[PDB]
Amino acid sequence: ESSMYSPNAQYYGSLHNTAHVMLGRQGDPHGKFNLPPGVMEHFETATRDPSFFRLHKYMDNIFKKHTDSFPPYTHDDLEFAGMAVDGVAIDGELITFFDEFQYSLINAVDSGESIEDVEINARVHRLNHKEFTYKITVSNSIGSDHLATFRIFLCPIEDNNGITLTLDKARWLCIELDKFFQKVPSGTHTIHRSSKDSSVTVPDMPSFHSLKEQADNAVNGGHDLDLSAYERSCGIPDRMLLPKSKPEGMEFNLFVAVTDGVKDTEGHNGDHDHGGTHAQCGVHGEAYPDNRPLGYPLERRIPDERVFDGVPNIKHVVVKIVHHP
Amino acid sequence: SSTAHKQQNINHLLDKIYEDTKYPDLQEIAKNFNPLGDTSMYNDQGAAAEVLMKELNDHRLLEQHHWYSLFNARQREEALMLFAVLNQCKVWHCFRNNAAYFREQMNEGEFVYALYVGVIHSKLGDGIVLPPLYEITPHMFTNSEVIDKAYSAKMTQKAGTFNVSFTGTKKNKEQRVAYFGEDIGMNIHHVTWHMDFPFWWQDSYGNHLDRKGELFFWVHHQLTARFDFERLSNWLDPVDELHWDRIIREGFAPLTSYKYGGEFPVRPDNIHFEDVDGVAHVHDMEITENRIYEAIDHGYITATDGHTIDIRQPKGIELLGDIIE
Ligand SMILES: *[C@@H]1O[C@H](CO)[C@@H](O)[C@H](O)[C@H]1NC(C)=O
Ligand SMILES: [Cu+2]
Ligand SMILES: [Cu+2]
Ligand SMILES: [Mg+2]
Ligand SMILES: [Mg+2]
Ligand SMILES: [Mg+2]
Ligand SMILES: [O]
Ligand SMILES: [O]
Repeated sequence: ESSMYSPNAQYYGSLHNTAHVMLGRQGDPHGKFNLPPGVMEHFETATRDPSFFRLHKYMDNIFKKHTDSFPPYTHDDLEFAGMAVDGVAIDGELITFFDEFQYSLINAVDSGESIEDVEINARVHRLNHKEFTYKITVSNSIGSDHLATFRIFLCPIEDNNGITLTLDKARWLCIELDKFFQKVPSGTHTIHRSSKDSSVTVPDMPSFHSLKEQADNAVNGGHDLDLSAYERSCGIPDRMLLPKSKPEGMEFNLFVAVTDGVKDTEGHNGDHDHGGTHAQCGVHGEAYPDNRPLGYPLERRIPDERVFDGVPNIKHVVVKIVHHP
Repeated sequence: SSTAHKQQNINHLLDKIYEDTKYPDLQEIAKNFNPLGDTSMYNDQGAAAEVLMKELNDHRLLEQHHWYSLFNARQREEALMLFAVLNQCKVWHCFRNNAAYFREQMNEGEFVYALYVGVIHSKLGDGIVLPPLYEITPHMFTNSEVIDKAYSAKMTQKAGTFNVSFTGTKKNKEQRVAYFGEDIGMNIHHVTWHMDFPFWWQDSYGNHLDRKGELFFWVHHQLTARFDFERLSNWLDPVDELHWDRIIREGFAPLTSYKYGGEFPVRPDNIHFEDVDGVAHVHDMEITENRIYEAIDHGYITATDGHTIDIRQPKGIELLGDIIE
């Protein structure tokens, strides 16, 4: 990155952070023009720049050489004994669209001494999607109910040239859609999971105006302020859960891995509240609740798809996403 | 000397063009006919036949079973010597007998070319339909893989029909529009236009080709515009223009072969033009280009003695086609 956890910054330096600055300053690399830092030199702005993603794919491939170095998982590595994913389905169509969102620009303008404010807003078009529900039918043939981790990814089927991807060629392109822990009772049952409850996403933030209104009303009235329903600001926006896709529709693989929750959450309790954004943002003030490597079970090479196809607790199905322009 | 007999004669002459003729009548003619025996059959009283026979007798003609290119100056000159003889024949028996005689003496590529333009540009050819060149010389229209299956079908003496796929791979975005330039009929359109309107035409051959230089502009403008419409249909940008001082971005592997001469050469992506020994320096192309643009921007073409030929007039585009081709 590097962080202050680095055991040896004198030798390994700070590749990623220095690269942000190197790229950010390429419009004035020697300081001759008195230009300020580039958008790459702020986390507020860095993803605006196309080169952000070329830099971060470069970095991602460094990590990938490490994750590719381990032995591929075996059947016995992956099998959650007695747990079968019988079916994966979605209630509701997968549809994306653009809608409108407003925020205030008042803090950006200069206020006169004893002249009144005026409302000044920006209106942006943002991606969004309709709500839907996963229906994951699992058969628990162990003699008792068992905690399970449900891991949900969206994976490409074909590339931009229309070439069908192998699982090994798809896995590093998959995007995480959800991760949750749930007790699976003995027998066959369909687990229902709302898109709105994804542990990858969080809602749009409440406005400054709304926070002022609520705090002022509580302080002025002597009432307690309860903002506990508000989620953290770390997490993919709910509205961006799905890729835009195309008006004509695109097909993707919806990948579901159901893994041993007692093992995955050992030491972190499978009954405890892990918040709304634990997949990538962790749990505020707590250890990370999933002991598995980030990306499990897609983070190792899969040279032989037969291994995954023979694991009953893994299943993928084709879904279609349509963009409504 | 009727259309049925003339068509059959042409059919026979073009049959199995890489081997000595299998028709007893044509073998007899090739053995016994003397192109110089009765000069009263020619409009030039044998002048063209004398030129070709001298070249033949001096062992100066291209051997059979050898590649032929119309752009090769000496090979073109040899083909045109046979064209010149056919073009002088007053009656069909002269045309047929000379064709049969020189079929067995001259390179097959030169012969096919001369016979086609001879039929097209002689009144004796009226009413004849030339077979498609993709069946007379299939190597020039068929990728090497399919020819090999044909060679295999012949080696094994088994009939078959073999599927031709377009060149390249799906990773090659240019393959998206291969159905345009690789269409066998589009190839016949192109060769036939140039057979109808050849750059080597001189009006001493018997007539003038009206507006040829402007039609040269137009037919190629339409090929270019039609190709770009296919690119637009396949989510591709228009073609760039070539420039002598910039790289040719898109390379090409034809995956095709000559019957004699080997595989057609490949061009890698992103190459700069190099001088071609015996043809021209890249710089010569730039100078030639500059001189043409000088005429366009002057509004006149400069004659050999320096006097001006006005092109600010409807025939200017035709004169430009004359000097550009
Ligand atoms: C060739 O194409 C035809 C139809 O286009 C098809 O019936 C046949 O299966 C193809 N042959 C091979 C070997 O793919
Ligand atoms: Cu970064
Ligand atoms: Cu042409
Ligand atoms: Mg959430
Ligand atoms: Mg297996
Ligand atoms: Mg040679
Ligand atoms: O970043
Ligand atoms: O970052």
